[PDB]
Amino acid sequence: PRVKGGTVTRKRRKKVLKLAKGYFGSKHTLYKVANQQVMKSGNYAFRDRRQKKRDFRKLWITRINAAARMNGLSYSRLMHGLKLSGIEVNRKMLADLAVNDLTAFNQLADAAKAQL
Amino acid sequence: PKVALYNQASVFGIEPNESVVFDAILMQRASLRQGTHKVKNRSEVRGGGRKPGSIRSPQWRGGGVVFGPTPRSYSYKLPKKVRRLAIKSVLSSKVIDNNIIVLEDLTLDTAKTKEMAAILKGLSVEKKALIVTADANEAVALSARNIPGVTVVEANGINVLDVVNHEKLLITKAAVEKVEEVL
Amino acid sequence: LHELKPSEGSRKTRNRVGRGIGSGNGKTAGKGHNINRKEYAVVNLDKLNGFEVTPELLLETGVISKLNAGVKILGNGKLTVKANKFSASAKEAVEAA
RNA sequence: GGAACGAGGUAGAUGAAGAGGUCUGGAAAGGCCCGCCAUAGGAGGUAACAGCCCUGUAGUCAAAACUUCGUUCUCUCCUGAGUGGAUCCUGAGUACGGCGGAACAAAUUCCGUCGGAAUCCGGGAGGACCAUCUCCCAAGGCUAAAUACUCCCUAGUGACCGAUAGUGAACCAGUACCGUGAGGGAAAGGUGAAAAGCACCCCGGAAGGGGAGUGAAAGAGAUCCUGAAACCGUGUGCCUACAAGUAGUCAGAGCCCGUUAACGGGUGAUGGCGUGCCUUUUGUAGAAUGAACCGGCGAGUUACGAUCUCGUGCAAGGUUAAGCAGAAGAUGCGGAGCCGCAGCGAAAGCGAGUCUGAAUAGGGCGCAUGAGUACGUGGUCGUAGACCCGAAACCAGGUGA
RNA sequence: AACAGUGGUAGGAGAGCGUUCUAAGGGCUGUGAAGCCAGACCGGAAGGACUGGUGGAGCGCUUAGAAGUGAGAAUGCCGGU
RNA sequence: UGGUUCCGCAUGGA
Repeated sequence: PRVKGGTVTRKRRKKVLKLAKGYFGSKHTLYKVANQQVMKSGNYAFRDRRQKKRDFRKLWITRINAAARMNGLSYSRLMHGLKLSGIEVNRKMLADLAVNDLTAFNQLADAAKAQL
Repeated sequence: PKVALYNQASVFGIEPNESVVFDAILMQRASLRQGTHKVKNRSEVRGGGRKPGSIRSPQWRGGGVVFGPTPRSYSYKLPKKVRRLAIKSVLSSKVIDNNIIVLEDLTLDTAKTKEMAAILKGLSVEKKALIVTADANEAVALSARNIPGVTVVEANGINVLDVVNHEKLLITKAAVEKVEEVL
Repeated sequence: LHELKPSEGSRKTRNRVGRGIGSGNGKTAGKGHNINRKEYAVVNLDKLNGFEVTPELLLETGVISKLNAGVKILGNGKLTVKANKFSASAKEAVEAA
């Protein structure tokens, strides 16, 4: 037979021009340049699910390093004594979420100099 | 297998073919295909030879198609051994589920289609059916052709298709002795 | 006939070229970047073991397909013949039986 | 050289059965519960999908006048032969030689080109050809059928296309246009069941509007079914006038919203990271090539041959062709063929034994150990335009001072 | 059930989803079918399904054989802007 | 170039 195929092309090009909903300028109407910024926006979104895994680390360290300067200790001096005396395996996240409560942090900070 | 027929050992036994049975059905569909489809070309298009390369090309909208189906015909054949070992097997499906119904002589007098509707009511057959009669009973063939479900078959002209579609088969006993002789 | 399922491993989808980038072979479609001489065929001696051993009835039994000139009897195997050409081995074998 | 009896062909005639009851609708041919016809449920219309609503079909019969076939008569015509080869006949510039061409050692074919014969005891051929032997009579002329092909004309079928397709052409198309001329060569389908196609009122010069009417629908009003995208707009939630960015992506307040209820939706001040896409190259960000955008169309499989895998039937036996019967069909009927069951030389012969060879010694090959075969799917490799697209030239027939 | 393993072009092998079509059956549609526009759902991908509007005549589904192919690139061709 | 029962168009030959 002969197959025209008109009902299969637009439903393959809506689903690209729906994922571009919100781009600047022409990049949410023209199919020819909305396909590039969908094939790139799935590529950054793989590359930047690895940086937010590793750039929340530089957040939690910088807050712990400031919360340790209340007691004279730097970050390297603190973590070194946090594994010796204390057997806790506390995350650098959960040893940072308690920064708000001075009392809490202080208690754990007293053990740092206990084995230092 | 022999009962009291109806008054209103090698053909249909066991060990169904399967693969071969399907093969026979695949070769019965191609033949029935008439195959008369033709399309133009780049050369048989009433077109120009000069440069406007050429005004009737494969990429041009005015020209024909590159490939395209041409006047052809597909007619293959099974062997003779695989052309008579399947008609028993589709018969053999019917001895299983009692889809064979055997009658004596197919009693008729005239061409009244009102009689056949009483006969289909009498044999309690509902959907499409078969009629096989060995002598081309003219009262049978002139009747029932208008009744939509059924069809009559002169007993030599049985084939592997109509046994599958019509799924039940009113047979005269006089035709049963003939069908072992050819196969 | 409602569910005519074909035998497994009897059909295979035809390979296509240029109908997909991940399917394979789409960009370049996987194409890179004497005169007279009589012959009595071969009349095996073991073919007559199944059995008036004449060539007239030998061609009707299936022993002899084509009929060329005459018919020679070979004594390759081990088991009233009226033909023409007979191998030494066969002759002795026919007289030994 | 005529005349009757049939079959046709070109015009038609006849033709069975429901307003079933009820539901929704603009409108039943649908549903729902019923009845009926059939040698007839093939199609086409009917306000929606009809067997019974029509036009028709199956059936049967029909043509004054033409023609087209035949059967029969009129009619017309006209010897077959027993034995004798006593004597004549049986196809003369030919059967043949030389010279040179052509096209199927070398006939042959066939022309010119000059020579050139006998003939029933005969004559001819059986590969440039010499002696036996079979088959047949040259140089007179006519001959149907079975085949090749269609501009056409009837009846019909499509695993054919459905308006960028199918013919170039569904439409006042070889037209409009282009060219002195030969020649080239388009574009363009759709109101509605019906024309019921807008009486009248209002603004305006009119077009075009707004009401009113028609209609099931005016969002159906003449390029009029459905009406996508690019492009152009008008409103409205959130941002934006100290900011250097392949424009996105994670983190992220604030603000506005309520979903196919879900670790919601829309915007996003600001921080981090981030040299488009395809083709090609040793190699890209390139200024190496290509695209203004959107939409449509647009490039590896068809019978014919080889070879292997798979599937299947039968299996040391497997298989039919053409063709004739049967809906252009399966299916029979066809045993003419092919392939296989076994081998070696540049030239001939037995058989599990060799070709070159005194050789009973080396070397050659092959079995022992044995399955093909008929189709089918796919894989490649072929021959033909053979991935698709794309030169300059060459020849034949023509048109132009 | 424990291990072992999973970058990848040329290229090789395997498993799938779609687009028209003629039938064996089975079944929705005028209480509204295709097509069109929306959406904050489902599947490992190609892709499916359900509500809502618009449309005024048809479509579709496991099951088998065929497919005039499923497009973003040709200094592509026709139309529109 | 020459060795050699190499074959030899119904039956004999080259």
